[PDB]
Amino acid sequence: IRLSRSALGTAERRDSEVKPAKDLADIWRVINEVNTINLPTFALYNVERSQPFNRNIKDNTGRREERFDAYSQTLGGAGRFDHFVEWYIYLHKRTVSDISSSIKELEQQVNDLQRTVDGGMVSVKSLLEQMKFKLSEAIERNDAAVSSRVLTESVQK
Amino acid sequence: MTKQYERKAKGGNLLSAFELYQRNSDKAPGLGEMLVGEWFEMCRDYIQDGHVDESGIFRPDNAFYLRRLTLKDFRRFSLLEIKLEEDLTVIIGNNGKGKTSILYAIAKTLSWFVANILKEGGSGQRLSEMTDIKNDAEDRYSDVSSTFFFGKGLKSVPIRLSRSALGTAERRDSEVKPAKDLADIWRVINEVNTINLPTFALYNVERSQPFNRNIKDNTGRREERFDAYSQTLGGA
Amino acid sequence: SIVEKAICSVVPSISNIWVEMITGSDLVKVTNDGHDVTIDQLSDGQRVFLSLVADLARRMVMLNPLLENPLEGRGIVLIDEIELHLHPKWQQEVILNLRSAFPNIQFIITTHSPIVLSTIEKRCIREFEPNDDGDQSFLDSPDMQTKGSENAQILEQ
Amino acid sequence: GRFDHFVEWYIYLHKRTVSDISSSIKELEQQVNDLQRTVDGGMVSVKSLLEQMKFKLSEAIERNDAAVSSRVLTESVQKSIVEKAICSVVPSISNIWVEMITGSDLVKVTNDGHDVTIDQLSDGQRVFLSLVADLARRMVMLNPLLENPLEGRGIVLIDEIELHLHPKWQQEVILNLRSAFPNIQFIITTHSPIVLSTIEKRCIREFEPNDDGDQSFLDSPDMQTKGSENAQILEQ
Amino acid sequence: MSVIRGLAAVLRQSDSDISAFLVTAPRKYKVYKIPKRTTGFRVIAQPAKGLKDIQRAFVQLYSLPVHDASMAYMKGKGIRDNAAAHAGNQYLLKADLEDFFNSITPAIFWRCIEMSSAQTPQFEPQDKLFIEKILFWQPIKRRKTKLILSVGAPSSPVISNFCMYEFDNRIHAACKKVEITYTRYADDLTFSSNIPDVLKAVPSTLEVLLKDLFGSALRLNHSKTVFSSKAHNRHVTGITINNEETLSLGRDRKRFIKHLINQYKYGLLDNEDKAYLIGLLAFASHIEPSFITRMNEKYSLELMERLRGQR
RNA sequence: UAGUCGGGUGAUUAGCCAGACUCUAACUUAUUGAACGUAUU
Ligand SMILES: Nc1ncnc2c1ncn2[C@@H]1O[C@H](COP(=O)(O)OP(=O)(O)O)[C@@H](O)[C@H]1O
Repeated sequence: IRLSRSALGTAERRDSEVKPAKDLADIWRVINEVNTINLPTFALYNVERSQPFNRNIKDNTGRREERFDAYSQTLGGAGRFDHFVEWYIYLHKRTVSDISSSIKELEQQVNDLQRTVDGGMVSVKSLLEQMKFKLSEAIERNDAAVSSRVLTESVQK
Repeated sequence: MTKQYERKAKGGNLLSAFELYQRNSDKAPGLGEMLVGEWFEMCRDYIQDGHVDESGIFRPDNAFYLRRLTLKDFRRFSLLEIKLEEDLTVIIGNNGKGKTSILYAIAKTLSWFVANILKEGGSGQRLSEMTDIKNDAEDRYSDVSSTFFFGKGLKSVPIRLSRSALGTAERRDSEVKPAKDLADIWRVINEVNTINLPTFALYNVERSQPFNRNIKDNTGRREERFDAYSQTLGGA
Repeated sequence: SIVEKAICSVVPSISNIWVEMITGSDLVKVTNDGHDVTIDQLSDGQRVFLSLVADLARRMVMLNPLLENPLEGRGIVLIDEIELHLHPKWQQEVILNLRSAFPNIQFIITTHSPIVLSTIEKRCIREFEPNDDGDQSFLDSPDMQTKGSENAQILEQ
Repeated sequence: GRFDHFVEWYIYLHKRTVSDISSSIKELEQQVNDLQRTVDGGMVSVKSLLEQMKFKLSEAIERNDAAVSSRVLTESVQKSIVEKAICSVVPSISNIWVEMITGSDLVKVTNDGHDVTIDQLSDGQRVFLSLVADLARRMVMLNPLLENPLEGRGIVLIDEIELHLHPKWQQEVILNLRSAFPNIQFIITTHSPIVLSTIEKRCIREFEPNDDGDQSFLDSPDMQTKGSENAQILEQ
Repeated sequence: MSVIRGLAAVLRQSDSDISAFLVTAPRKYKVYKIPKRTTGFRVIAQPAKGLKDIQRAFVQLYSLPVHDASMAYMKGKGIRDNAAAHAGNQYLLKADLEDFFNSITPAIFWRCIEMSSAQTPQFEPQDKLFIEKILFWQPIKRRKTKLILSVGAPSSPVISNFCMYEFDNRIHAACKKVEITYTRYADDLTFSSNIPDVLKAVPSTLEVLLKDLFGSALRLNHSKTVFSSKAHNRHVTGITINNEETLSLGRDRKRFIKHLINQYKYGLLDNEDKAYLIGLLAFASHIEPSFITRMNEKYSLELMERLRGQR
């Protein structure tokens, strides 16, 4: 892989040659898409690593959980320690709670609201428009946790 | 072929002379010295020739200016043609007639010249696919055709900017190759031997902004020559 | 020297421009109507026009190193609403000053003013028909000779 | 002026006019009636985590009495007042409304019989539109107790009132502003005699050509500018 | 067997051989680049020898109608006739079509076949696929639907002339009423008239007629629409029209030829340039016979005779 | 006035001389293929 640049006004350019790197990364990405595989970890730690810790953490829940968040600002020179704190607290919340019950109460609201479906209004979809397939998407997301795939929160922690 | 290019170049054509110079230079050093050749001298003389007129002003032998501008389905124009003057052209009208649109189209056309002067095969600005195409339209695409004059050796440099509207299966392409060729001539000749480069500037309503020297603006060493093409067609 | 001469010749109110280093922030000073004033206390109309002229002169000087007068180089300059923030007294001479300073530049200019048109030949004007919806083609020059004409007559015709 | 704030406020008005509160409070009451009867027997688990919407019902009861206790105008009435202020002052604009194009709500206007959006507006029309729209929004929001909120007290300062305006529009920029906002004290500066031709001589303060700041009072011109020739105002 | 039977009777080959050949026929093309005269390259698709013979036989077998306003690719007509059609006039409106040859598809060909106002040879529905395979070139291997005419082929010129027969007829009929003469060298719509301010409305008529006939497939090149008069240069498909309303090669080309003959006079002209000069002189004799007489007077008759040679 | 046309001179694509024109307004292009001219034939 070659990273090239040329000055302004030169008669001929110097371009990059990143095609083999793109080919290898395409192999990695496609293989991972079809079947989960282990991915390399690229990180850079500069002298900006030494920065103060600002106590509280911004609760931007919804993105520290995805697998590809490990590549977020991975080569910025300073490790995302706030991201680590959010992820660690998220793992603790899923370990101490939300796992002893597991899928026990989440599917119960469907049966409970079946009463409103039958003996309430003629047809109810507005009240039950999300969780019906939200349970299915949670199941197909945690299938990695329950199989030889993405680890459970307790073992990760 | 070499014979036809020599016949055209000795007649005053600049493109043929540059083609001969390139084919000599990229060949063995027996005929290619990158300069001190008949064709390179022809090209640099064509670019650099001039004379001081009776009033004391240097007048180049081969003037550079825009001849025609065609706007097809561009903003409010279904099909418009203009006959830009060699020295000064004034566009007048009421509000919302398209004068700013005409200037915007001309600036977009000149952006390709600027980009290919700065950077080989560089990409200039393109027409917006959200606002530039006429709202009514019939084909949901817009064209901006321009013709430039660079002396008797290059009487026409046709460049067309085209864009298709959002959600259109057929996309229209732009014909910007002659502008790239002319800017390649300028850039190559300049790097081999310093020449005078054209100035392309746009001063739109985005000027008159308050304050001056807002930030230190770490942007590329204002001292160097090719900093004169940086944000030259931005409007301010 | 070339840039200073261009700035002083084109802009009517400015008589001189220089840089002071004492009071050791670098600052640029001009002379408006005989008063030495800094660059930030300019008005809108003398600062905008000066900005245009100075930028154009800088680019002409930097792009034309082999010319005795770099401002005599070739190029295309687009100006929108040239009479911006200009008093009618300034509008009577802006076109002439610009054409004198940069004689080889192709100026393409839009304006809403009869005062500026009074200094421009009829052949150089491209007008829009008042009752036009965009179907008109191949714009035309006016009939009445605007150069040297009365401002009221230009407004009328 | 905050024209983006005006656009957000206008889209809010459109949404609350096309949705209204009488078509949401009754639905909330119906849902509460259904759920309370459903949870009457027991198993209040279907309401413990559904209590959020029941409390949001009382929340919506709040911030709604303020719309009845402060005597604020109806959102549709405010929209109509702002629209008629915009259309009657800006010459090119005929009507203005909001559409749900590709989901997002965007504001469209009518220029010379065509239905371009705000981003397609020319700089001359867009600036005047932004000025009048911001002023109308501020007057409507600050004057809830008037039948016409535009007839309220205030002081508005405009610099270069004729900015980006064609001479045809300058003949009617003062009269339209005075008619739309009768009770505002307008303090303006101008560079055009066409605007001065529509202004009383008593309302003009002039700086002498030979003035370095040593003067002590701003006098009115000797000639009556209202109804005078453009050449006469230019000369005297 | 219709088309294949006639092709077999012409080529003296079996039906099976031709039918097997006409399977990848839209694909049997050799594409190459030729140098442009100023700069760049032009891409041309030329079919193989067997497909070339098949196309020639198909062209000679079936005679598609062509209009008199067309001047390209017919016997006895060419550049001189196209230029002399507008020789005596005062104003011209040279115009061009956008990507003329590659914009013609089998859909256009079959649309033009059915609605042609003149006599059209009868093609059975069974052999339409063979017609498409014979006449049309298929760029892009994966896309079997994209079939276009290739500029440069034994069959492309006649198909292109036929596909514009209705356009030529209607344009000529419209132009004769307004005292405008119209010719087309297969990409160069030339309109000329002695009436002022009459050519302004021609481009709009061309656009509406093209939309009516070919829809969006064929479009005018708006950047190639040129208005000219006796105040400016006037040339039609390479022949300059003088202010004396006569055909000419142009002053610059005449001076170039004079310089070449002068170089030959002192023996400073090599064999390649000598052959080029002989070809240019033959072309000049075709276009400007008086130029040959002028050169005979200026450079003596014996020098010219030795330059052109003897039989 | 430009710009254009091009008859002549010119070791000749340049320079010059004479003449003429002016719809708001040429920008000379592409092969081996097609037709045209020319040469072998
Ligand atoms: N895509 C478009 N389709 C149709 N009309 C448009 C489009 N974009 C802009 N317009 C209209 O065309 C005009 C553009 O204004 P502009 O070019 O800035 O003119 P000016 O400088 O003369 O005021 C306005 O009237 C605007 O409403």
